Amino acid sequence: VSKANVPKIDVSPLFGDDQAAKMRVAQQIDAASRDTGFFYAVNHGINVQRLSQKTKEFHMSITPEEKWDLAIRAYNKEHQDQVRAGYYLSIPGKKAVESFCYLNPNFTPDHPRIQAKTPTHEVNVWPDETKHPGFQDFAEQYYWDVFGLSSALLKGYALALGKEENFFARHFKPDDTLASVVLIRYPYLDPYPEAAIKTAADGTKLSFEWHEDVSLITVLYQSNVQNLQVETAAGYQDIEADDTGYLINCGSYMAHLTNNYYKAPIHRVKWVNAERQSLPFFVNLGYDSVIDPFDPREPNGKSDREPLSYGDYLQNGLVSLINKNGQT
Ligand SMILES: CC1(C)S[C@@H]2[C@H](NC(=O)CCC[C@H](N)C(=O)O)C(=O)N2[C@H]1C(=O)O
Ligand SMILES: [Fe+3]
Repeated sequence: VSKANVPKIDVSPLFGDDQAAKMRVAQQIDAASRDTGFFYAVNHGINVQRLSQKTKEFHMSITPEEKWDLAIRAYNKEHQDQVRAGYYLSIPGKKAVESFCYLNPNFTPDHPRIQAKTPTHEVNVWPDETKHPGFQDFAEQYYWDVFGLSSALLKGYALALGKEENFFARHFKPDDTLASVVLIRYPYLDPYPEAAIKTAADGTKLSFEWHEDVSLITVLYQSNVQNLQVETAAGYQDIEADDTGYLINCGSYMAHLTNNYYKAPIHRVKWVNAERQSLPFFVNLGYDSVIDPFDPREPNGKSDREPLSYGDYLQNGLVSLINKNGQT
């Protein structure tokens, strides 16, 4: 098993006004997106140590009672409005992973998409403030911190594709973004149940089988335990861990709109018996967002691919990933 080339890219110019320096970042994004599909964003300005510490405190103090109270409908039939946001329970002896997903904090009963009951929009559910002091405040602020990083990364991606820097980011707005944060706990277990370990075709023991991300891009923090692998023509390659940076990759919406020029890399999760964290931010656009596809390989840039509304893409995509990879 070889090692994936995952370059560290200083993205700090994307927050500034030095346009040539932005173009040099964009070139690095282009190169990584055309190679393995992954890079590490460094000098991102987010306190990822606090993120890991607050997430750990939550994961390790939430009780079985609180997990039922917050559970998505896959685990609690009383919560039919919770398809996305809420707690995803572990099943001791069967399913090791557990997680907590939340959406746009601006999705409230006042929001017209909530009033209209549009699919993929939900009001976040939260534990008791007194039992989890500061957790909701931290989690909402983290959403906006990583939103700000993601907006800048989208400027880099736009420039990399020869577009104006707001080509993607203009569709990424606090008032309607369908972006999500997921706080995933992968536990240490002794004994680790074999029922929670899948075996790949090539013999590798996995926690999560191959998939493409349902996103425009994915902005991922992981603790310092190597686990991820990216598929290449020569087979799967290990992505080295870095708990100070963000692992960035394109999702299938980006592959669609670039005519596969920037592929959505196929990746999977090796089984590792180690307590660790996987904290993705899925950069999703608004429900009605449509980006006209193009092909940077053709002089005219023309693509035959149909424009796709993001909301319908996201609804279809999240159902599909459950069916193939299983309920997480
Ligand atoms: C490889 C990943 C980072 S991505 C992969 C997998 N992804 C998902 O389940 C999509 C979650 C979507 C979310 N509930 C929403 O409504 O927006 C997961 O979890 N996996 C992570 C993992 O196992 O670390
Ligand atoms: Fe993924």
